[PDB]
Amino acid sequence: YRATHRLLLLGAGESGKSTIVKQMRILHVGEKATKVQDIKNNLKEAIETIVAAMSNLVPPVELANPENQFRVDYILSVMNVPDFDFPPEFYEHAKALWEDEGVRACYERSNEYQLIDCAQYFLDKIDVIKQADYVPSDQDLLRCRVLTSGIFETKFQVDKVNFHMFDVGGQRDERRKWIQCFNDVTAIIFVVASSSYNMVIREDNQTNRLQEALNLFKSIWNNRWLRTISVILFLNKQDLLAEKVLAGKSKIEDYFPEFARYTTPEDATPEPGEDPRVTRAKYFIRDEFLRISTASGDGRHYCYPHFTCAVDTENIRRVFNDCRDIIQRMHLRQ
Amino acid sequence: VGQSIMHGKDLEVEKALKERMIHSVMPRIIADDLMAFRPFKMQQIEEVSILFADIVGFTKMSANKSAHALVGLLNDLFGRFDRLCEETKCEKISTLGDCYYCVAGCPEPRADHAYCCIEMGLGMIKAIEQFCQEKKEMVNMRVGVHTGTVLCGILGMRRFKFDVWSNDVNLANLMEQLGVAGKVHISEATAKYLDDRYEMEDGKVIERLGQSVVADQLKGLKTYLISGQVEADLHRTKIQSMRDQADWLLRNIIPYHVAEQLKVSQTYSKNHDSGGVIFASIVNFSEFYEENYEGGKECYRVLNELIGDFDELLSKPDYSSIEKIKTIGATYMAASGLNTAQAQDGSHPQEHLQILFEFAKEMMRVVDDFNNNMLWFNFKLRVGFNHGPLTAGVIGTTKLLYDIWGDTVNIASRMDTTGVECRIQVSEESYRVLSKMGYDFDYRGTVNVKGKGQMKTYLYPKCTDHRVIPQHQLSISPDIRVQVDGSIGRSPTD
Ligand SMILES: Nc1nc2c(ncn2[C@@H]2O[C@H](COP(=O)(O)OP(=O)(O)OP(O)(O)=S)[C@@H](O)[C@H]2O)c(=O)[nH]1
Ligand SMILES: [Mg+2]
Repeated sequence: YRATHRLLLLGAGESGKSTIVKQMRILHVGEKATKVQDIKNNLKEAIETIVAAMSNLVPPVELANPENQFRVDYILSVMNVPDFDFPPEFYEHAKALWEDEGVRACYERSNEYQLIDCAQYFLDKIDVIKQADYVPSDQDLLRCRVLTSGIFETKFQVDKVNFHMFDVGGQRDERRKWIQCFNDVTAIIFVVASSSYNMVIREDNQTNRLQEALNLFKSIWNNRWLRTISVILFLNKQDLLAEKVLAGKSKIEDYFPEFARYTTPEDATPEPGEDPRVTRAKYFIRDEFLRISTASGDGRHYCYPHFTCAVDTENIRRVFNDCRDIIQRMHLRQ
Repeated sequence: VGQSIMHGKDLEVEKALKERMIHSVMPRIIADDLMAFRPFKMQQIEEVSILFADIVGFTKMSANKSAHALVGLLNDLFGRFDRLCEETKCEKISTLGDCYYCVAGCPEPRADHAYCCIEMGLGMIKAIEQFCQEKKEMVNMRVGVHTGTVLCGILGMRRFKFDVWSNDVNLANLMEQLGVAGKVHISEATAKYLDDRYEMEDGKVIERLGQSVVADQLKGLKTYLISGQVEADLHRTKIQSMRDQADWLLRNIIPYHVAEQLKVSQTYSKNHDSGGVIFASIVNFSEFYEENYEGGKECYRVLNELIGDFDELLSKPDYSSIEKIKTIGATYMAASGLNTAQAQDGSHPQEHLQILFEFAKEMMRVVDDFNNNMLWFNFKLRVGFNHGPLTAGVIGTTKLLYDIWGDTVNIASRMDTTGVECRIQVSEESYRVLSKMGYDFDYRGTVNVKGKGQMKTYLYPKCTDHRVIPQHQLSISPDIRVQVDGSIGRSPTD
């Protein structure tokens, strides 16, 4: 117990904590039918959310092909039906809708509603998933989204060093449970969906997701029982941040006006071939939490920012390798 | 040389004193073990039978009796109960007002813990009959037993005592509340470890008590009723440390003036013509408490931080005249005016009430500060305030215990339970004394208080926004508490 490192994963909803747990299980560590079931549930949720939001957007998005209009209604018909059997008709209709240009245009405006992160990945894999002999790959398992309620513990070992990952729920109603893991915690890994700067949280549909994460990190950093606990900042969803930055449809400054005057720090270490815009956006997001950490960093604890992509196994492996020495150093400091 | 021998003898005496003081607040096992987050003593123990018992008819028995007589009768009854606990292999937790509760299988596991609890309850009924015979009283026992998992340990820093917290403890308290005087009210769980050795009948909770505000017929939970079957300096330093430990552990049980009065007599009893009582319950702790992770132990650690914060209020010089009596689950019990043995010059006769009211306000502030450190969850504190004559007494000879009794404590608990969250509900007379001292109150309405009918209650924080219209709460139906709170032993029965 004294030789094991207790790493508590914190952060707002859909930040990527469960995907970090999955990456730890992949690296250092009947059920397959359940995993396929949640994968298909994610597929159905994505398609129904997009179809419903087509008429709910301002302005509403019309279907590119009118002949697919009935295909929408079926998706609307079985939206609230639980324990769906997923017939081949549903798969065909979902594929036809996803190939429609109007549905894609509605998907490009997914920041105007609440859509899961694994939408495109599974809507482009419908054909493979729809098979009765569908075997979910490691990336398919990583992309699967399941809301986490409660405290989950995963014990793994790296280089004969024991780690105990405490995964919690990121929604507000779950945050009251977080204090149950604040005792004897070696490290806090705060996962942030860095690409969610243009999205609002599900709890109230008004608070910005990145602003919600910033407020949550301010609460965690200035917590009474976490005054001497260093927080390893996981700036997650870097790939989606890069796509959103290169797309240019949702500018960072349109939601965080201080980004316009921001300039890339000289200590930046971008990956080779990285676009300067992505580097600037990601380092602005990093400095947003660095400001909070330094506002009360009296030397009792420190913030370690890492640009992570949870669905990327190699990137998470490198990040955890870079974090292992930090974690053991803070355990010594404890 | 002779100083060393005297130091050794007095060190043996003080070691015995410290051992006795520890034994009064902890089980013998934990007492022997003794010899960011604050230190937290709690363990999850399964298969524990929790028993609660209420003295039915306590209000009439204690009527028209001096403090000495009432404390003597209570000491006799609780001594019989303690002998019974020793005989039945049960572990007494504490006594509150007219209530006595114990656990079997905690902290040492017992295969027949349910049998131990049932036997102890039946013996308690028998001993209460004997007490009525010898003391010419008319009182009974209402006993309730439930078997389940408990979280046993210590909460807070001041006046801490070994206790049990869980949903099963609350269910056992519910069993006691819904029971019948002279019978043991066992839960459905307890009957699973019991054979046909007892005369058992249906609990008939829905028939007897009528309405069930807890749930629809206890949420489909059955129940049963059982009616029966260099050297000098080193020695000086060591003895000084031992004496400091012994007196600090004695302060953990009884107030300082009680300690003075107990140096002459083996028993203590005082009748305070004017004393104030506050019960401050954390209403939504059940919302926070969840048994999914580590049986909720960590949750109670958070509670251990809140109660300890209240325990830091007593260390302030302003609240030196305030004595914490006990903590009951998520309820904090405090009193004032007991220490006022001498009328100090220049002090208001009711200054202790002002100090206790300020203590309740500071508890509200402490709760706000604690919520500032919680993540999207706010603990709500509900305080009940009353003042009047009461009887303070020490219960027990070997294992000491300080307690208070009277209609004042009952009315204070009533204002705690009938009050509103984040506000202090004070009694009518308490309003008459506080408002004369520059305090502003909102007339909440009338509350059904036993012995006074509809009595006016006043909520302290006068809400400038909106108005508190007279609620006029006339609910005289049995207030069934689904959790352990300050009403334990402060609600007299038939
Ligand atoms: N492209 C990409 N997707 C990611 C990344 N990290 C997480 N996701 C996806 O985002 C979704 C939400 O992540 P998730 O693991 O559920 O966050 P969470 O904090 O655990 O969610 P919650 O239960 O507390 S509300 C998942 O479907 C996951 O596949 C990432 O780095 N890149
Ligand atoms: Mg999660």
